[PDB]
Amino acid sequence: STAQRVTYKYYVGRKAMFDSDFKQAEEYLSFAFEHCHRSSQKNKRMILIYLLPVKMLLGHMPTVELLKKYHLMQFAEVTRAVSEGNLLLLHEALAKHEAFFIRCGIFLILEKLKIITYRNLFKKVYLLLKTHQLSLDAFLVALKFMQVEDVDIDEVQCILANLIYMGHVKGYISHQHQKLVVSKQNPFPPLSTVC
Amino acid sequence: VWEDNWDDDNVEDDFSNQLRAELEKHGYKM
Repeated sequence: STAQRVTYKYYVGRKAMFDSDFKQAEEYLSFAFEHCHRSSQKNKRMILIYLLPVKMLLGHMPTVELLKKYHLMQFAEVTRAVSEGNLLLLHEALAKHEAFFIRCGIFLILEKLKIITYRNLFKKVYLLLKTHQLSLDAFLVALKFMQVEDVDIDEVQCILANLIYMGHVKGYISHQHQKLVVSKQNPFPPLSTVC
Repeated sequence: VWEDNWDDDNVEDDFSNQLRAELEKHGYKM
């Protein structure tokens, strides 16, 4: 059946998502979404609930129209926050709908949005200062502005080290000058290429 | 349905402006 291939893809898509294979989760869940019978909106919506965070982790943000169309406006402020690098808004938006997200089974996956939100925040700092040697204290200012409690220079280094290790940021920390030295060629790769 | 253009190199939005003010407030300008 087409209904059974759709159900199969739905579940292996969820498996992949929970194993942090987001490219594969995207393949399976996209397929399920697209081949789901146009008539069953309830089915399409359930799939979208999983496909959404997976898309977002790969740098594809949903339109507010999509979210309206399937009554998933719970994702709207989260999407806006992630897109901006607005950690403070992300935290609030996640809390506001904590129960829904948990009942959807995607709460922990949504937590992974903090990683790319950090990435987006730091990219904005780079775009605003327009230099390839960025003082670590500038990132600290951004994180204080986002009200990360107790944050200090050591924490900025730890966050940057994780982003560099994962491939989100192309550069290295020079401790003599407390600078982040980033590549002159596009130091913030598209999120779909970091996977 | 899906947007990628959010991740261009444009900083004309409200949040960007607020962060720009905060940075300048601490001594950081381009």
